[PDB]
Amino acid sequence: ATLKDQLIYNLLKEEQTPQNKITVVGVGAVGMACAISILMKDLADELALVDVIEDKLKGEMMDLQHGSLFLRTPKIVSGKDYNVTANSKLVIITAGARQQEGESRLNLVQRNVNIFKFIIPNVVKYSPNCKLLIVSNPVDILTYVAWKISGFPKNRVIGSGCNLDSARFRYLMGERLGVHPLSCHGWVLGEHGDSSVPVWSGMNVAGVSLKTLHPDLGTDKDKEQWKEVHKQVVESAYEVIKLKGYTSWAIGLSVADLAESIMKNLRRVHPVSTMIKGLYGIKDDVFLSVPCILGQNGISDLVKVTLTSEEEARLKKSADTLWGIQKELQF
Amino acid sequence: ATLKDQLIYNLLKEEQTPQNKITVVGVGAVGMACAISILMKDLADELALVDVIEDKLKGEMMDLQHGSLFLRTPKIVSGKDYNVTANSKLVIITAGARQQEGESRLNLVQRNVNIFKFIIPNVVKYSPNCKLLIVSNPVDILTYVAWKISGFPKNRVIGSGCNLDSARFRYLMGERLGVHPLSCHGWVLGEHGDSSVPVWSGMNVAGVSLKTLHPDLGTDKDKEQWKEVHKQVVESAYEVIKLKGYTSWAIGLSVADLAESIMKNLRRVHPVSTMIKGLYGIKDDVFLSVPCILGQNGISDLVKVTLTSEEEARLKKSADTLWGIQKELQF
Amino acid sequence: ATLKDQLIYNLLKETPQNKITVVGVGAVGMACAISILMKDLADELALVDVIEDKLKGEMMDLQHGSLFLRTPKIVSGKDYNVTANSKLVIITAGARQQEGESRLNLVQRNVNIFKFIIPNVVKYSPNCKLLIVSNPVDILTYVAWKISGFPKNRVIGSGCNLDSARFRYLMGERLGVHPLSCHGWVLGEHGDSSVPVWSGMNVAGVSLKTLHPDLGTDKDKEQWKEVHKQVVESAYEVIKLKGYTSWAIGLSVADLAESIMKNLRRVHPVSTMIKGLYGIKDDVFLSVPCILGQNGISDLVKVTLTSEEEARLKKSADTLWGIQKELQFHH
Amino acid sequence: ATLKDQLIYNLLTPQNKITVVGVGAVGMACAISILMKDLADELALVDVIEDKLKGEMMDLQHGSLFLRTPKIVSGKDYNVTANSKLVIITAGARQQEGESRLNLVQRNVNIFKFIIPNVVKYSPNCKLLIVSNPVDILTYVAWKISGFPKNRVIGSGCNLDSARFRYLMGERLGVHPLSCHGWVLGEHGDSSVPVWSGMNVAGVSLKTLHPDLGTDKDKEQWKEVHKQVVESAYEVIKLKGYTSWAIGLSVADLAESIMKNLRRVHPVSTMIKGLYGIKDDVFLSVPCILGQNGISDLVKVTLTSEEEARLKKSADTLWGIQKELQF
Ligand SMILES: NS(=O)(=O)c1ccc(Cc2c(-c3ccc(F)c(-c4ccc(Oc5[nH]nnc5C(=O)O)cc4)c3)nn(-c3nc(C(=O)O)cs3)c2CC2CC2)cc1F
Ligand SMILES: NS(=O)(=O)c1ccc(Cc2c(-c3ccc(F)c(-c4ccc(Oc5[nH]nnc5C(=O)O)cc4)c3)nn(-c3nc(C(=O)O)cs3)c2CC2CC2)cc1F
Ligand SMILES: NS(=O)(=O)c1ccc(Cc2c(-c3ccc(F)c(-c4ccc(Oc5[nH]nnc5C(=O)O)cc4)c3)nn(-c3nc(C(=O)O)cs3)c2CC2CC2)cc1F
Ligand SMILES: NS(=O)(=O)c1ccc(Cc2c(-c3ccc(F)c(-c4ccc(Oc5[nH]nnc5C(=O)O)cc4)c3)nn(-c3nc(C(=O)O)cs3)c2CC2CC2)cc1F
Ligand SMILES: NC(=O)C1=CN([C@@H]2O[C@H](COP(=O)(O)OP(=O)(O)OC[C@H]3O[C@@H](n4cnc5c(N)ncnc54)[C@H](O)[C@@H]3O)[C@@H](O)[C@H]2O)C=CC1
Ligand SMILES: NC(=O)C1=CN([C@@H]2O[C@H](COP(=O)(O)OP(=O)(O)OC[C@H]3O[C@@H](n4cnc5c(N)ncnc54)[C@H](O)[C@@H]3O)[C@@H](O)[C@H]2O)C=CC1
Ligand SMILES: NC(=O)C1=CN([C@@H]2O[C@H](COP(=O)(O)OP(=O)(O)OC[C@H]3O[C@@H](n4cnc5c(N)ncnc54)[C@H](O)[C@@H]3O)[C@@H](O)[C@H]2O)C=CC1
Ligand SMILES: NC(=O)C1=CN([C@@H]2O[C@H](COP(=O)(O)OP(=O)(O)OC[C@H]3O[C@@H](n4cnc5c(N)ncnc54)[C@H](O)[C@@H]3O)[C@@H](O)[C@H]2O)C=CC1
Repeated sequence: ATLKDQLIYNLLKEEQTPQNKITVVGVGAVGMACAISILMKDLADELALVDVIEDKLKGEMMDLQHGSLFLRTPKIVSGKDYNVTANSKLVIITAGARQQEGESRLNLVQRNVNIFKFIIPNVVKYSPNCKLLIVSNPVDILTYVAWKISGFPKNRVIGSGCNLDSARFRYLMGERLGVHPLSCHGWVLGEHGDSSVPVWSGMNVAGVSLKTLHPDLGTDKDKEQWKEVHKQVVESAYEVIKLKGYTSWAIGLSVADLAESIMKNLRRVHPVSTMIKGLYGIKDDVFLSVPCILGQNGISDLVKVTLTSEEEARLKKSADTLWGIQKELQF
Repeated sequence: ATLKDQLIYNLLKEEQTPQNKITVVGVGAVGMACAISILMKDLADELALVDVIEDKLKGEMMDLQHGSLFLRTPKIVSGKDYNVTANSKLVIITAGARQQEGESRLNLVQRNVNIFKFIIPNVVKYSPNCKLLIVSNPVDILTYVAWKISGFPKNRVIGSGCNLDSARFRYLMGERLGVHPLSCHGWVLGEHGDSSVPVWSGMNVAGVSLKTLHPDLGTDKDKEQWKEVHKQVVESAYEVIKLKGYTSWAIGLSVADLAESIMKNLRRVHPVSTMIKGLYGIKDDVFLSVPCILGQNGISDLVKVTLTSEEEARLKKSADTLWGIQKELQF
Repeated sequence: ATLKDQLIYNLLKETPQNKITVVGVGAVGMACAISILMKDLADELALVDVIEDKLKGEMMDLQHGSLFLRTPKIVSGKDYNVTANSKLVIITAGARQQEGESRLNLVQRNVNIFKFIIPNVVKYSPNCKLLIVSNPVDILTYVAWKISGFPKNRVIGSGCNLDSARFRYLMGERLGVHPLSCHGWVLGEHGDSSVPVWSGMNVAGVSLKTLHPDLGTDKDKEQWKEVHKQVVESAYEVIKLKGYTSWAIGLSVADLAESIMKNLRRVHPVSTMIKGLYGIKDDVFLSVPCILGQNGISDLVKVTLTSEEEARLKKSADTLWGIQKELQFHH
Repeated sequence: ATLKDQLIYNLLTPQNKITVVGVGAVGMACAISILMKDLADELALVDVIEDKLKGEMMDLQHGSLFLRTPKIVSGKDYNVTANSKLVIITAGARQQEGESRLNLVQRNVNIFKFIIPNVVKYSPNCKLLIVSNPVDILTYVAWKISGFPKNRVIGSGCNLDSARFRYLMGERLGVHPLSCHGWVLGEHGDSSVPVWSGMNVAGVSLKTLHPDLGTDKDKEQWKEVHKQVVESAYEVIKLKGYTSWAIGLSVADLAESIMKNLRRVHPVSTMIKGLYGIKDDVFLSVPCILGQNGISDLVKVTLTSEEEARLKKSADTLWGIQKELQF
């Protein structure tokens, strides 16, 4: 007989479903940073990669496979066909179009909508019960798009949203105070990037309100210019894009953090993009980052943060802008 | 007073030495994969990045820094100046030239020698007691080069060598047997890549010699073609390079594995590139992969593998070829 | 409304996906529990015992450490409804040896405990894997198989996984090498009658037996037999010194659990139904190297034994069948 | 030659050493938690009971295959503790029937009289992490006997009390304790102070949403959460005879911040003379920044008059006991 059969007596032919499967759709720098972070945190018994670029897809799958000795994730698979994604608990969408010279920003969005038109129904056919974690920008709009196309309930369609913006805020806060970001608390809500809202009232170390110690916190009067911390949350992202061409490491770690809460049913609170119609006087179908409880059914609950009238007004304006763009999209 | 001073009462000024510092020189795909793997395994209290490309360097450092909330490595620093590398326990060189159109292979090696001429003396000035882990290709030759330029004792100059080749071997072994690579034992020794030597006599699951069960193992008459496993160790590396343009994830994980043994003083046995003059009838100053015991002083010991005359001959030929190339290099 | 309802908007009313039960919260069960919690192998840990105060106190002590763990549900009770939907159920329950009590009486008392435990485990987790730790472990694994009616893939004894770990510790002390890099198998019975397979002892795939043919014989000037004597004697020594063993078995069980819960297909020396091998004709469980994954034991490795090694297993099988015939329970 | 020499050609101080003094249930829970978090390259155990000590060391050693801590040693001689970055004291006397509580304290002082100078001789630069009860008093005792600066003498303090608070908070809100923020300060156990003003999820003040929070009028009885912080500890002691797992995990958390220089903020017991109107040499839990030099910095928490009053009373009570102790 074969060497395998001389060495190994088989007890069962059984094939068996994967119990903790994650799919990443889009194997650019962002998708692969999600993949390595997820592999290094042991969140999956099976990792499936999907892309349209066959060579990049196969090469990334093989490079990870060659590291199997150093991992505890026993099955890594890839393909263009969504049958490789079957029975995923969680499917992370990092797929996007590359901006072309001589193209409007609405056209870039529409091109990402058309990608979602192909991706989302295929994901749903093979993993009807999965949670969808949307990373692709524009992330708040494309989370809406994935919800509409999927027909999933809102608990199972999640945008990565302000989880990274909040992590940057805490890094910068930590540098100012000489304290680890874990111990520096502070929330950025609403839109990912330029229009994000820093909730100054929630900024604390050891439950000590910085706003209470320093009432000028987050105003133009402020002698220490704490507003510059939130400006750097937006600008440092543009800075990394200008300096290396894209961001990967921080978003990959952020997504692995959301994946951890979902796969282990932790019910930790993260600022992610959820369907917010009914709150802060928003009457339209838009996704914005508020603090949500993440577990095995996706978003089970969200935290109603006490905002100032000004903070409430910024979210209403964001909802108006997002509904305006959403009405102009073709499904 | 300032918000910091209202919130935080300082007890002590002077900030001491880092106790578990790692430097990565070269922030390409390989250096950054080493960095993320090291960060995700908590092997360092301080990670220093060095490159010549200031924008890429700063951008990569900032991208990692933005992830600090998700890591347990409190200090991430970068610069062109080697003062940022001061007091490193371990310094990983992933710095290399990009092959030019029309450039000869000897010229590419000499250009990497000239990079080492700048890097190594600067590394030594700021971390005179560090272990050097050489990753840059050609890795066996450049480990020799780093030893000569550094003046370090041979215990503290290590090539990543066949640790990755051995991991690929075990991956492929595992696919054939339906067994995790951790439980599939097999050694690839000598040169990294094309001229690596599979030691068929050491291939085992649970201490059961595959060679003893199947004496044709690793010969041309073999009906199961086990030689194809070692062919794929070389060919799969070229395949990933063809498919994505380079390899990163597997080498990053391999280097983090060596770093773990060194930083934690594990005295695990790894196939790494060490100065092998005096063994297997090699009379020249060459570095080849044999199984070494790795700990806090680098290579303390090496394992004397019983080789066939053919296996011994392949290492002698590798030593001759490496000494031939080495005497043609200019310091 | 309530503080909860002012703070949190609920989206959905709330099954565990990765549940582990430990039956018996003695020193052994609790060492298994802390090891499992510290390796993040479960989303739910259930504890069962007959001593309600000890059980509740241990559950509460673990719960109070929740902040430092990533296992969001810890539950206990004497009622097996708390064990419902376990992937894996670890039996560490046992009677305390009395002065003057016969060996057969101790075994029968543990059989009577299994008479209550096993059918209750099966009712609430009909698809679980059973990991039997309670001594005598090879006999009680047989007992659990017969009472459960489970197929043999889903009934596993911890067996010689600990004996093999002790062997490698001792091997490592003699060679100055980490136990991870010291390979050596103890098979057959847990404890006194265990068989060291000298032929499989290797570092880096180098046979110690081939280098030193006296290895494991009485002629041996270095007395390597003393390594296997210490595998048995060091266990008795720890029992004499602290009254019991806990930490090593806890870590060993967490290692098996890791392979099962993550479907790793790593090879461990565990106790499996071995009728049909090495000329054994009776229904006995002995430790051979098994492939562990999500369906329990999928495959065995057929180790090449000497006639002497084969004879020791046959004698063990005869002794175990002799004791098994004298036990009272229904299948 | 020997098999070792046939197999291995030889070519050629611990960097991250932790000592645990006292190998009861508490010391060994600290040890397993530290081993399972990879915080040490060397673990040293010390006790006075030589057989228990040797047995515990051997049991851990037998698990080496499953660990990444390559050297585990024990002995009654403090030479095994040489060059420790961190030394955790879980050593203590067992309460005797009819023995007074001041006598139990003095007996623990006499144990520290032997332990602390030996620890200092072999690891003059170590951080001392004091766990033994009464923890705030015995931290003072270790500081006085050691002559160490206050940055390098740390009590485990309210790190565990704060973890219990967050567990209970989490059960009430259906949220992971990681995401439930709340601080217990001052004395470990009975006289601990819950800072209601800092209780938050996602930076949302529970006090602001529900101003009765932590008053007796409160219809939801949130004070019961802090009552359970104290009572649940007594409950575990009544049910299993002692606590081990939660304190072990808590100490591993402090050790992680110290060994990796994280500068995370923990409620640990530090020398508080000069702060919150305390005028005596006493150790109480306030939020401290922990790193490779021990406590580098304190967070100055804004307390209510009532919270401030509880700490000042604790300082008075602790100084009263401390002036009656014999060195
Ligand atoms: N709330 S929202 O969904 O609508 C939304 C709007 C805009 C952005 C900006 C944006 C884009 C992004 C890409 C593609 C796009 F097409 C758009 C976009 C921009 C503007 C749009 O609306 C219009 N602009 N001009 N005309 C229009 C219109 O359609 O009317 C639409 C899309 C943004 N990516 N991206 C990245 N972030 C990172 C990181 O590391 O944090 C790396 S990249 C960022 C954030 C930037 C770093 C700070 C992120 C968001 F989530
Ligand atoms: N023992 S050695 O140090 O001398 C040595 C020789 C050759 C190589 C081949 C090589 C090179 C490599 C790069 C740059 C170079 F300049 C050379 C090289 C080739 C030939 C050289 O010298 C000559 N020999 N005979 N004539 C000549 C000549 O000078 O023309 C010198 C350098 C190789 N990279 N590289 C990579 N590996 C990976 C991965 O994932 O495993 C990704 S890339 C590989 C391995 C191959 C993919 C499998 C790896 C080695 F380690
Ligand atoms: N293959 S087998 O199932 O039959 C079997 C037999 C004997 C033992 C011995 C044994 C027992 C043990 C307890 C209670 C028992 F009742 C028995 C037992 C053994 C054999 C019996 O056989 C008989 N029944 N009736 N007559 C006989 C007879 O002897 O002829 C009955 C009870 C063992 N515990 N135990 C522990 N190990 C550790 C540790 O850390 O390694 C901690 S404790 C050990 C191992 C010893 C330290 C090295 C472990 C085994 F797995
Ligand atoms: N801040 S302090 O240093 O002064 C101090 C005082 C009292 C205690 C109480 C205490 C003791 C403890 C043991 C021995 C003792 F001797 C004392 C003690 C009590 C009162 C004393 O003072 C007096 N005795 N008689 N009169 C007086 C006086 O007031 O003058 C002295 C010692 C407590 N252990 N212990 C444990 N905790 C746990 C756990 O998991 O949390 C497990 S055990 C606990 C905490 C309680 C379970 C919740 C913990 C502390 F930190
Ligand atoms: N949410 C956040 O905070 C952040 C989001 N991002 C977003 O992540 C996305 C990806 O960024 P990068 O990886 O750098 O981009 P990239 O362009 O490198 O990769 C996107 C990938 O999507 C693939 N793709 C396109 N159409 C596809 C289809 N139909 N099916 C499958 N795959 C398809 C492409 O082939 C490509 O590999 C972008 O939208 C980016 O803005 C980036 C950083 C942070
Ligand atoms: N030993 C092994 O098993 C493997 C080794 N490698 C080697 O790793 C090296 C890097 O690979 P990639 O990341 O793909 O290359 P890359 O070309 O993307 O990056 C190398 C980096 O070195 C930098 N550099 C050049 N001169 C420098 C100097 N004087 N000081 C500091 N930095 C300097 C460059 O700026 C560049 O960022 C290559 O030599 C490659 O062959 C890669 C695969 C496996
Ligand atoms: N397989 C191995 O390598 C090893 C096995 N062991 C075995 O582990 C077992 C436990 O060891 P220790 O924890 O030291 O024992 P222990 O006597 O301290 O605790 C055993 C626990 O079983 C509980 N128990 C008894 N009847 C029960 C029932 N009907 N349902 C549920 N729980 C029940 C007891 O109440 C007790 O809490 C022993 O049989 C021992 O021989 C221990 C060492 C190594
Ligand atoms: N700070 C906190 O939050 C908590 C503190 N603890 C404290 O932990 C301590 C230990 O608790 P257990 O392990 O249950 O106690 P235990 O009495 O079982 O163990 C204490 C050990 O100290 C040893 N010891 C006594 N004198 C010694 C000396 N001169 N040198 C070295 N070792 C010596 C004893 O031999 C014994 O093994 C107690 O003080 C307890 O109150 C307990 C839980 C929580």
